[PDB]
Amino acid sequence: CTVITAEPLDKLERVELTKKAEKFVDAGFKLVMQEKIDKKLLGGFVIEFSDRRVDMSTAKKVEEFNNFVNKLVLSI
Amino acid sequence: LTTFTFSGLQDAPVAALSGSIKLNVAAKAGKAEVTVAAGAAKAATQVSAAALRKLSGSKISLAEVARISVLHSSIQNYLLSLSNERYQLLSQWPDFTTMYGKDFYYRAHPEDLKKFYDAADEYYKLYETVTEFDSLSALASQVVPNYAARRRSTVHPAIGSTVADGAFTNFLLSKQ
Amino acid sequence: PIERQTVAVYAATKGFLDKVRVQDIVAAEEAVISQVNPAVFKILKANGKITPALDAHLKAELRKVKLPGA
Amino acid sequence: ENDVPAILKEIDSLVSREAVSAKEVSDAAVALTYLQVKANRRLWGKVLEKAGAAQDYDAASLTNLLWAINTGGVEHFKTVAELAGPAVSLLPSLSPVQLSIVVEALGGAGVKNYELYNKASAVVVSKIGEFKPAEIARVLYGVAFGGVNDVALAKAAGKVFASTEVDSRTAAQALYALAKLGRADKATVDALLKSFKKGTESASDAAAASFALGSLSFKAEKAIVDALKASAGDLAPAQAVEAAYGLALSGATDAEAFKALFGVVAPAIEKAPDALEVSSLAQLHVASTISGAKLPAAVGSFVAKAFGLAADAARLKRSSAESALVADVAAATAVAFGAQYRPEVASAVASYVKTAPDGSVLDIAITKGDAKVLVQAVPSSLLTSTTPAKPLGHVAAYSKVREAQGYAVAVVPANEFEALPDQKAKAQYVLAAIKKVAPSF
Amino acid sequence: YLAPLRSDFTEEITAPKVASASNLVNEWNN
Amino acid sequence: ADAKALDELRKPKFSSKYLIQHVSQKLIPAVK
Amino acid sequence: DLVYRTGQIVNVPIGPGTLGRVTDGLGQPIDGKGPLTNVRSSLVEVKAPGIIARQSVREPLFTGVKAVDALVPIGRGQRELIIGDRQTGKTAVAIDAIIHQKNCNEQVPKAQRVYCVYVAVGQKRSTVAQLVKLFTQTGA
Amino acid sequence: AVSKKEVLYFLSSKDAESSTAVKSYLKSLYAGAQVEATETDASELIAQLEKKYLSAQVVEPGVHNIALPLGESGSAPVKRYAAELFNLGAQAGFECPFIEVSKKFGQETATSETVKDVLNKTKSYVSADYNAALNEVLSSVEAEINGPVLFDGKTEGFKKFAAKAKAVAVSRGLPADTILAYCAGSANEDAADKVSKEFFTWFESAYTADAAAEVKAIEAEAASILDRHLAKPVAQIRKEQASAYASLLKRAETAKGAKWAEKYLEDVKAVQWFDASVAEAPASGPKVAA
Ligand SMILES: Nc1ncnc2c1ncn2[C@@H]1O[C@H](COP(=O)(O)OP(=O)(O)OP(=O)(O)O)[C@@H](O)[C@H]1O
Ligand SMILES: [Mg+2]
Repeated sequence: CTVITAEPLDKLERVELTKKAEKFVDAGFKLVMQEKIDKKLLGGFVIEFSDRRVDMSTAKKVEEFNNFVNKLVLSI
Repeated sequence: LTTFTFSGLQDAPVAALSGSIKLNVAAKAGKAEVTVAAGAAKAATQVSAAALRKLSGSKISLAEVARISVLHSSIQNYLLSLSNERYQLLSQWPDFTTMYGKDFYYRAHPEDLKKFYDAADEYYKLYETVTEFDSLSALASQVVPNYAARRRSTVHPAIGSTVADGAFTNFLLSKQ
Repeated sequence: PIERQTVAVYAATKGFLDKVRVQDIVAAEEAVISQVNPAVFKILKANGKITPALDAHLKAELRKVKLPGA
Repeated sequence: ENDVPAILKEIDSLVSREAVSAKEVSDAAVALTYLQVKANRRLWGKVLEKAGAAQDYDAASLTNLLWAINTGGVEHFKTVAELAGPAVSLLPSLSPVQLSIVVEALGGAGVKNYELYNKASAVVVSKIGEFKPAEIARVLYGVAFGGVNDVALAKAAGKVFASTEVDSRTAAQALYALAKLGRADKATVDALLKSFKKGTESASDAAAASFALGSLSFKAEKAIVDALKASAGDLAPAQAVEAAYGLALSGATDAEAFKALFGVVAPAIEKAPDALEVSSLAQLHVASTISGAKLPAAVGSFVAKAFGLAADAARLKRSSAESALVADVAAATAVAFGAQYRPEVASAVASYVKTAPDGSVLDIAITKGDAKVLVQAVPSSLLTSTTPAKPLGHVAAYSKVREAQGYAVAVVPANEFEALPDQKAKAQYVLAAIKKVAPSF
Repeated sequence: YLAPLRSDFTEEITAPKVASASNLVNEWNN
Repeated sequence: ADAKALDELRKPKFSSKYLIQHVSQKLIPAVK
Repeated sequence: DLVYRTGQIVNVPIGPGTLGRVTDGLGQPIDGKGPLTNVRSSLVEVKAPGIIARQSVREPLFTGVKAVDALVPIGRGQRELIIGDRQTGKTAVAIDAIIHQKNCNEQVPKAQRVYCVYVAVGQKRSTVAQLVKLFTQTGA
Repeated sequence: AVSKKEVLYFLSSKDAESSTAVKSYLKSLYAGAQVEATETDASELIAQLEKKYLSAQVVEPGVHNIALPLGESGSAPVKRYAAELFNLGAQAGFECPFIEVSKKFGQETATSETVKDVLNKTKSYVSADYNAALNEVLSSVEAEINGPVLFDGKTEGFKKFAAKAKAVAVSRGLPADTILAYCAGSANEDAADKVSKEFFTWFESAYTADAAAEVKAIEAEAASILDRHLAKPVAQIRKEQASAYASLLKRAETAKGAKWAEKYLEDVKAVQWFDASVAEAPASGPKVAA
């Protein structure tokens, strides 16, 4: 695995996003999370499985928020 | 205005400045003897020093009563004051109906006479269209939406390039 | 449109454009559309068909046209 | 021989003609002021139209017009704010008293003209002994209410107010101006409170000193309080509510003063419940809560609703560095009650935002059973502008109204909070401020 | 006299694009 | 009909204010 | 390089907001008039309507070309091949069928109006700029 | 009806239709009605979207209520116009323009490592005549260092840029040092007051110049529209304006059930009332029940 977040993790965030990330392995697989730092993310995490990527970051949440808002106000 | 005003009967006007309305007051120790007249009328009332302090208790709070908007009436007023500057140079047009007689018809070249009659027709077109003043109120509605969308800004209604530039120096030349 | 097309092929197949020279049949048929009455095009647009009360009126109107060459 | 609507129609026809100069406008406005014409607004509107239209201006016509605009209580921001052209073009040509009336009128309306207040402050500090102290209070009122935080004019005024004996109305104006600036310099305020020894001739001025000493949170002076209880028919309801508010904030408990003040403002609300601003109804709830004087049945619940309305509206229009400060102080309450991780402090500050009883929203509301400790952040907008930098009177106002609903408000100001090193110091500071008001937590 | 209603926001902070002075005074003088 | 008000006549007329309100009324329950 | 799958089969914006506009091979407008307002995405590879989804071609499609409208007439729902050699009048037959629908749309009721789509594949970009100029100054 | 986020933004509003809705809500509250709860919900993106679409409903009747100072003499009507826009922004929930656009800069550049992405991501809020002049100076110091100029402040690879960017800022026409000294502050109030009184002269120069540029562009647009309009004959003018008015009426009459459509046709009827009321007494104006 590769979990790359904004700031370095403390103990409860690790146990939380490990429980969040084990809902993405398609068995009883034993995730071997790697930790990296990227402050271009503003919180959240992005998981790099080298086969798939689930981007739970808040920078992408802001980007999809703004894309949905600019999508919806032009239909109204 | 504020809720508390501190003006009245202390360094007030003791005389009027025009010729059209006559004011004289006798500021005594407590009160004032105000007696005013404007042409055909007389008015002599009594105010105290605490009678003008009660005057600013409820505010008048004037407001424009506009046909469409105060903004739209300002744009229409500018269009009217521009139509005035075009109409002033249609007021300086030389009188061509002094040359409508048959003395000037038959001395003149036929093409120059047809040009002179076209010039008179053109002045009538320009003068019929500069005095269509019912069209200015719909001309002002084409300046209104683009201006109102420029004021409907995500930053501030009153933002411009110079304030944003000064804030960019303050944001940039301070640390990070 | 469709009605000025079918009046022109009418005037070409009902013999009205015989003895007109071949060089200005392309030039005669503007007269066959302009000089023929503009309200006979409305009936053939509204009916969609040459009625018996219209061929006898249209071929009366294809005779009051001034064709070139002739 | 004495027909005042006849002279009203003749000055209506004076300002309805097409080439009226500024002097006829000035004299018509002055005649409308001296005649107390508040029922007819259209005539005042004609005078203001011709005041904005007129172009030539000398000193005396401009100052008579501006004096009439103040004293009549008429407001039209476009006309008054466009009179800053004749003001700033004639500023050396104005007399000391004329400059005082000009800057007082252009400040009291709210004209944002920094050239005018800078070129007026330079005149007041250039010729300071040349000015009567009432003119000093007038320019202080103008530069304070014009949005200029002028320290130089305030100190040069305070030296004069220490040097010269001033009038009661002059003192009330300087108190109102210093409270709008938010100064609370004691060496000026106690020098200005020796001028309320004659009695106050206008209860507008005693009400304004009441409000200024309440917002600066100084004292209940008893030469102002009995003057307010003796002349509480002199005041409009919006003036009397600021009187009662500034009496409650400054530590007065005179129940008959608040009774005579609420006798002004209650039949206005039964006369029209929309007649006052929601700011003034919140100030009425503050004054009815701190001094504890009673309101009628339909009025007390009404101002109880409107206090929550005004405080919640000030929460929605938060200064966005007060939002950052409330976020930092709420994280300090999270670390203070024990949370060493980021999801812990996140779910704590998501939990401290319980609602108020009146419909409002409290940002940091901590509940342990029945005892409730609220934390209140005070950024800089509610801080005093001076070096001691204590919170203003509205801080203790909101604290005392929240304390009458079951809270123990722990005021955490930002002049001390953002001086602190890091989150451990901030957490123990907030816990100290919580234990100082209720050690149960 | 009336205008179409618009609901959009100006995201930029730009120069207000001063338009070109038309030739009508010089053309009418001609 | 005649002599409406002052507070009814102070309204600017063809401002948006309700197309903005229509967008914010159709938008916020859709984006929550 | 990294390739991400979008999850979606190839689709284009359809609707009445495409009327008037010049798009590229997938939807995106190339005329410089901003985004396509009032439009909706749908797949480009749709199964054609089967037997029960049709009816017989009976309404006429007028091209305005009398060599076509007399001798080889065209109904609505009919596909007609314009085949020819290099510079014959192939586009000119098809441009005349589009311009003629503008002349008929002003005269028919709103239900029987024909909305035209010209797909320009492999042409010059200035060849299709000459057609947008022709469809503008005719009004088609 | 208002939704209580509607009415908290309209308490400090002073336009007409906001104030009558506030007064009707308070007269509902006085007659035995409770306030509803305030939503302590709608996390930060929805809260920002709501305050964005609620500031516009305070700004939009306020922009239409501000008379433009078109064709005026002196800078005092321009200062009236700019102070009215300032007051409208303060009533709608904005801060000072300086604070607000600085907040926009700091919001758009929380991810910024280099000065290149600073000068490329705040391009929509800085003028092109200043962004290009800072881009060429960033390139001039980048040619010196041959390493990317980073957004650090303490790194003097940034400071070699910033000492020339201050020269660009003073060559634009704006005093950068009094701005930096204002937003840096001081300890003693007497020495920070003398630099706040210089910052406010710059600030008044800047917002008066921005309002004056907007007013001159509106004057140029009005004069261009008029000179294009005075070239037509009158029947063309009448049929163009009547056709546009008829289309804009039918676009609001095909809207049935929308609130803006009923408000549109009610304002059309109020304009027709204004015309009838000045036709009844043209020397007195419209009839105002005072
Ligand atoms: N009906 C017509 N009458 C006169 N000239 C025509 C007619 N149709 C086409 N032309 C001329 O023939 C030339 C070729 O027409 P067109 O562009 O349709 O060719 P094409 O068959 O589309 O070939 P290509 O696709 O290679 O351009 C055009 O320049 C046009 O001027
Ligand atoms: Mg071709």
